[PDB]
This record gives sequence, structure tokens and C-alpha cells, in this order.
Amino acid sequence: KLVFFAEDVGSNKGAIIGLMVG
Amino acid sequence: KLVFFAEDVGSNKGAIIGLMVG
Amino acid sequence: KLVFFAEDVGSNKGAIIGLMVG
Amino acid sequence: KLVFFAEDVGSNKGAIIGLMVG
Amino acid sequence: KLVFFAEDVGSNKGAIIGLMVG
Amino acid sequence: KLVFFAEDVGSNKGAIIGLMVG
Repeated sequence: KLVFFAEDVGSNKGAIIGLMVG
Repeated sequence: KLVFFAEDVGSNKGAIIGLMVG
Repeated sequence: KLVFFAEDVGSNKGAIIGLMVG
Repeated sequence: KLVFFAEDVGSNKGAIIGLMVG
Repeated sequence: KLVFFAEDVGSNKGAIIGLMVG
Repeated sequence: KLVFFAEDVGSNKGAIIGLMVG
């Protein structure tokens, strides 16, 4: 019996912003 | 018995913004 | 018995915006 | 003068694949 | 004068794959 | 004069893979 599991690889759940200006 | 599992690869669930200006 | 499973690959569930201006 | 430009947003130029077997 | 420019946001130019087997 | 520039945000130019087997 052989099992391979991979999850959440190179995923974005947060926030990525180049820049922010008020 | 062989099992292969992959989930959530290079997916975006968050927020990606180039720039934000008020 | 052989099983292959792949889900949620290069999918967008969040929000992608080039730019935002008030 | 006001200029707004955006390009290549949420676009795929490469290759996306769920799985492959030889 | 006002200039806004954004490029290559959330874009894939490489290769994304869930899994592969020889 | 005002200039806003952003590039290559949340973009993939390399290779992302969940798993691979020989």
C-alpha cells in the first residue's frame, strides 16, 4: 500500500500588494 | 493499492492587487 | 487498484485587480 | 493629463495541467 | 501629469502541474 | 508630475508542481 499526498503548494491565501498609497 | 492526491496548487484564494491609491 | 486525484489547479477563488483608484 | 494602463492580468501564457501519466 | 501603469499581475508564464508519473 | 509603476506581482515564471514520481 502506497500513498502520496500533497496540498497547498505555491498558493496564496493572504494578500499581495505591489504598493499602497493613502 | 496506489493512491495519488494533489490539491490547491498555484491557486489564489486571497487578494492580489498591482497597486492601490486612495 | 489505482486512483489519481487532482483538484483546484491554477484556479482563482479570490480577487485579482490590476489597480484601484478612489 | 491622465493615463491609465493595465496589461496581462490573470492571463495564462504558459501551460496548466491537472495531471499526466507516461 | 498623472500616469498609472501595472503589468503581469496574477499571470502564469511558466508551467503549473498538479502531479506527474513516469 | 506623478508616476505609479508596478510589475511582476503574484506571477509565476518558473515551475510549480504538487508531486512527481519516476
